[PDB]
Order: sequence, then C-alpha cells, then structure tokens
Amino acid sequence: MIRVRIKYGAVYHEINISPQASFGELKKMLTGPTGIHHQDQKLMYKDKERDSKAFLDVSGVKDKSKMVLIEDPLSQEKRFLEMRKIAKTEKASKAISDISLEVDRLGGRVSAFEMVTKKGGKIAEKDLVTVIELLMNELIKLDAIVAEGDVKLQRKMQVKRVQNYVETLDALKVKNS
Amino acid sequence: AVGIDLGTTYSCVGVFQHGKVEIIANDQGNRTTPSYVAFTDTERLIGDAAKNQVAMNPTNTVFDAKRLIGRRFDDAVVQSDMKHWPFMVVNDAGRPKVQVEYKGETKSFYPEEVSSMVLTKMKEIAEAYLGKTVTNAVVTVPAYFNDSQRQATKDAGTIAGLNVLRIINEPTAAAIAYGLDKKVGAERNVLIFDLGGGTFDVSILTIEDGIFEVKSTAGDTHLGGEDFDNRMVNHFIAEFKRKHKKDISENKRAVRRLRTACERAKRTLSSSTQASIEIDSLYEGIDFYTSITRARFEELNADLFRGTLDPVEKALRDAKLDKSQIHDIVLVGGSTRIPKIQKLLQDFFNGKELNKSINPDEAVAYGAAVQAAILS
Repeated sequence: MIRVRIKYGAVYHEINISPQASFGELKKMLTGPTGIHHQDQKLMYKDKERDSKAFLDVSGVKDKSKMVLIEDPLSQEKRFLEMRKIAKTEKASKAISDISLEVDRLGGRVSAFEMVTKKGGKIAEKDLVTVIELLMNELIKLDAIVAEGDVKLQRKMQVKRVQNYVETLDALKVKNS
Repeated sequence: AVGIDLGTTYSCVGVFQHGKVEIIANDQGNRTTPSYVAFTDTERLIGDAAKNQVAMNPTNTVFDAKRLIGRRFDDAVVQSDMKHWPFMVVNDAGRPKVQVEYKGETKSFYPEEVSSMVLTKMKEIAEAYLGKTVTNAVVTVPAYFNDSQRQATKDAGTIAGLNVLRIINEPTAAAIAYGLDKKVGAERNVLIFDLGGGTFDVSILTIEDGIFEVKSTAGDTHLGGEDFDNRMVNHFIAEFKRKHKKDISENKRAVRRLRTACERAKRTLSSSTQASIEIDSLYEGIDFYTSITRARFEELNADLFRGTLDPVEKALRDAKLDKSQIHDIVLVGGSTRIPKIQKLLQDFFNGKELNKSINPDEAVAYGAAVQAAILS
C-alpha cells in the first residue's frame, strides 16, 4: 500500500491505497471524504488528467505522490463523448477484421489456384477474373473505412494482403494466355 | 395505388397512405433503386444486385434504357451513346434493342421491356411493404417526352402488371409534391431545376386553378454529378503527378479507387467545407493521403456550375418570361445538394427562397404518389 495526497480546494486528503489500483478505485475511495461521486471526479497528476482506466504504478504514482481533484458537474457529457470515440474506433477495427476474414477465404482460393497449376492442372481464365474482382470489392470496402493509428495500420495491412493476392492472380492469367 | 419515378439511373416508389405519402425502402433499406437489369448464365438480376456485380459482368448489365425509349436506331444521339455503353444495341427494323448473353444464348430486349423489369421491381418493393399486391400506378417521364415515348413507358407499366392510371411529367410531379397547385388564386409560373441522374432538366410550368401546362423545357441530357466527380478525379491525377512524378491514369484499378473516393468526398463537401482522402498503396505502393476544400471543388467545376444557368435563361426566354415572373422555384435531383449550385440559382433569382425541403431524390415519386391517390 501507498499514501497518495489529493488536494481539493485548500484541503488535502490522504488516501492509503495499493499501487496496483486504477485511478477509478482511487476516485471511489475519494467519494467518502470529499462527497464527490467518482464519475464526477477529474483527477490531475503531474499536470495531466488521469483516465480512470489507467493504473497508479504504471503511471509513475509513488508513495507521497501529489494530485489535484476537480469536480466536473458536466462529466456525463464527457463520458458520452469518450464512449462515442471508443465505439467508433471499435466499429472501424471490427469492419476491417470482417474484411480480413473475407480476404482469408479469397486468398484460400488463390492459393488453391496456385497449387492446382503447380500440380499440372489448369484454371479457367474466368475463375481467375472473378476472384480478382471479388478481391477488388474487398479493397473498395477497405478504402471506405476512416481510420487512424493502429486501426489504420490494420487497414493498410489488409490492403497489402489484397494487392499481393491480385498480383498473383495477374501472374497466373499471364501464364495461361 | 403507387407513384413511381422511373429514373434514368435510379427509380423510386411512393405510396399515399393515411393521408400522407410514404417513400418505400427496398430490401437493402434503400429508398431508391438502381434502374439496372443484369443477365447472367444462371439468372436475371434487377436493382442493387444488378448494379453491384457490374464490374463483374459489364457487357451483360443493362442500364440507361430510358435514353433509348422511343428512339430510332438511326438517331445521332443513340449511335453516339452506343460507343460509351458496354452492352450492345442492335437494330430491329429501325428500332433499338439492347443485346446481351443470357443463360448462354444471345437475347435482345426493347428499351421498354427493360423498363418493365425495373417497374416490376419497384412494384414488388411496394407490395413487399404493404403485404398486399399492387395493381394501379402513376408513372412519371420527362416533360419533353413525345406521345411515342409516353406510350412506350405506359406499355412498360402494363407488361409489369400495372394499370397506369396516368403518365405525368416529372417537373409537374415535383410541383405537386410541394403543393404549388394548391397555392390558390392567380396563375403561377414555376421553374423546376432538376439536376440529377446523369441529366439536367429545367422546366417551366404555369399552374392555373390547379391545371398544369408546360411552357418550356431546356437543359443538358449528358450533364450530371459524374461530370463533377471527373473534374475532381483529374485534379487528383494531376496532384499525384506533381507529387510523385507518376501518371496513374492508365491503371484502371487505381482510377476506380480514386474515382470512388472522389464520389465520397463530393458528398462530404455538400455538408462540410473540407474532405479528407486516403487511399493506401494507390500506385506502385504509394499511399495517397490528401484532402480538398469545398472552395477548391467549386473552382474545379466553376464553368460547369455557372453553365447550369444557361438552360435556365433559355427556358425563361422560350416561355416569354423574365426571371421576375417566376412565382415558384423547385430544386430536384441529387446534385442540387451542392451548396454552390443552390447559391448560383438563388442569386440568379435575386435572393428568392427555393423550394428544396423535400429530399431531392424523392420529390418526384412523392408527387407521383399524391397524384396516384387522387386518381384512385
């Protein structure tokens, strides 16, 4: 356990808490001596607002660390705004995952096309064409997804998967004409 | 009874129930349905399913049938249009027919037969919604259609199992949607500015005690939103060349992607002042992360936009009317959502407020449906 000293107005409250706790638990422990509901607490540590989800020890918090508490009567507005971003980031990421699974399946057909050829067989130009366009459709779906950070990295890697499978299909088509 | 906007690229169906019009969404939840019929070796698709597999099966996916209805194979415009459509058009004793491969065989269809298929679908969309069969309809056509074109459109309805109560003009349908005929008193001059579905039509009507008369039509049969997308596409092709010394214009896959992204950006610019464009690995592994302001979009289209006032002027003159004698201005068609279009038109009418609150893709079917209810 550790001693964290939270200033609220001119009053300082000392809270004994385990360094593995989240900032959310710290807020909950503060409701008692301050009267402020945890959802309404803005906690400042080293001039930085701390997300309830973040953990004390990871965050640098040590014994005798100093924080500031500020009440926010408009917290709900802020919670819904944050949930909205979280929900949007998730939707885009899941949209790319779904496409990724469709790309797996189309790639399954490209690989089977390669094997067939290697093994002396022949694949109809029409079937190669179809899979190329099915792949282009997945590419177009990918371009429709607004993304940044890790989700954009995800989008770009699926685009690269698609472009590789198509390059292969193109090579097959040339080989057979 | 239902009203159907049988449009050149999309169609829309409405039904007047409980003292109100409802515009009916199809199976995918869309309130408009592509006027597309596609033929495969196994089946025949209509609507969204047809438009969706177009890149897949381009020479057997028919669209733009409305541009052939009532025409002669000989018509310069037909022979000219044929060089652009991927499907075939053949001559049947002077009459045009689209020609495709269906279940292995070569088949040909009159423009109206293709339209009857679109109508059947619009019918079925409504029936699906009502849980009851639909027998009677009003179907719309452009004001400049002749009796031959009107009749063919009617026959299309008939083949689709519809009793066509009446064929009415699209601009008239739109004026009806806005209740202009119920603005009682002295005759009213109405200008309908319809920019959408790959065509641009300006119509002037006079309404007198609820009787409609077409005073003049003007416009451009080959101006629509694709022209605006093209200016954006070419702009960005240029940008890529100024940034990477590469010309993507020959790579069809890259152009398709940029075109599609440009279509999205255009719509975004109708409600925002800037749009962001991102295409990963567009060309030779080169990402394209850029953007465009509404202002730059307007500039690229400055001539096209301004030029929409030319048919407005021609239509006025031919009606023997000065701008100042127009009592009602109506905006219809998807492309009238472009702010710069709306501004150019209002300004040209010295500030007068435009009728535009009704979804521009729907106003026509809305008017058609009102009329259908009156006629039934």
